[PDB]
Amino acid sequence: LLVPKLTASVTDGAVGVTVDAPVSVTAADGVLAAVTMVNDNGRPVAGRLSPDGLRWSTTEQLGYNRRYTLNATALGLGGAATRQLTFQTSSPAHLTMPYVMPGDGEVVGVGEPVAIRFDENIADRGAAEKAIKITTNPPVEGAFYWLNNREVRWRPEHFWKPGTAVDVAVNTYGVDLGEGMFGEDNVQTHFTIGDEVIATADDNTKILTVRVNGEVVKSMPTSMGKDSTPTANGIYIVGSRYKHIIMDSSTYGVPVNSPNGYRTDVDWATQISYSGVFVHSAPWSVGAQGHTNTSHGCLNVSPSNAQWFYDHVKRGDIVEVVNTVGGTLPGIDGLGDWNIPWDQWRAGNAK
Ligand SMILES: CC(C)OC(=O)CSC1=C(C(=O)O)N2C(=O)[C@H]([C@@H](C)O)[C@H]2[C@H]1C
Ligand SMILES: N[C@@H](CCC(=O)O)C(=O)O
Repeated sequence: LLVPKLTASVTDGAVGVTVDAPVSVTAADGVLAAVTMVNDNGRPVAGRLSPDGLRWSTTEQLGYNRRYTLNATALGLGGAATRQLTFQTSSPAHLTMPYVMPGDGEVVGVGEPVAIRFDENIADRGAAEKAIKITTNPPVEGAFYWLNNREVRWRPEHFWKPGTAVDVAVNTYGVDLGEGMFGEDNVQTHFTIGDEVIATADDNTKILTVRVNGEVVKSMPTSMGKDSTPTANGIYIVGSRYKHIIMDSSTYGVPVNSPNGYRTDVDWATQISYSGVFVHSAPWSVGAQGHTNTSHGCLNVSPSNAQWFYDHVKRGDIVEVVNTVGGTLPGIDGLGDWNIPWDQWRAGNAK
């Protein structure tokens, strides 16, 4: 008759044990009679034994900077075996928390990237990417691209198909993200792609045309950026919307008392770039809308058309600007992701 055998998922005396996974113990030639795991202060860790008695596993989050002692006994027809193991878990120098957009359960437009923003600079971008699990249904190829040292984006080659489910699991707890920085916790969000809404602003006509699943539903006269402060061409992702907002140029790097500075209260404002471009109500320029460009870059429309835009456009819908005297919106603006060529985006920038 054989003596039972105990096998744990950790080794006695180990250090740097990662807490991204549970601790387990298994028995062979016998069953587990008792397993306890305690903190250095003596507090027991929650765990559960399988019904057949062969496997025990922790069932609660294990802590950073802990010394745990595991005690296990197995019993079989051939006798008994007992082991005691002590190990230390990872000791981070820093913790970073991820924040994910869009919100859980949200319905968003066909331009919405997955966005994961860490509250600290990430030294090992590849480790962060490998810790993020994206599920799509219907499945579609996509790729990660970093906008700065803290925020990574994931998107497909082309705009999302309406009706797609997107699941984002940021599994960074216990993961070394470089230079001793570990994830503060896990985060999990899910969103769904709604109707295709693409609004095109053509400087040749000074009309902003809104198309919903390919059909024109609204044609709004607009006044875009004057020649000295023009609106950049390119693809813009719709962000936040405001019934009213004080637009402060200092938010976008321009002092208010400077030649192109401003501080202006506007109604019905939909943000389309981090650089400060909005679609918004402009009662002062209704005469120029559809005729001449007068703004600092914003898409001026009538009060009723700005309210319509606020009511009918959602986060992740698309505004495309064409034929202006500006350049192209930067790919790393924050809402300019689609201006990066797919070959470049797909290659990534983790290194
Ligand atoms: C994931 C992408 C697609 O969008 C979002 O994270 C939404 S956060 C929000 C927007 C916005 O209109 O989207 N921002 C600004 O302007 C702020 C910039 C200047 O820091 C941020 C903040 C107020
Ligand atoms: N708004 C600018 C300065 C504007 C001003 O000239 O008063 C800033 O504080 O960055």
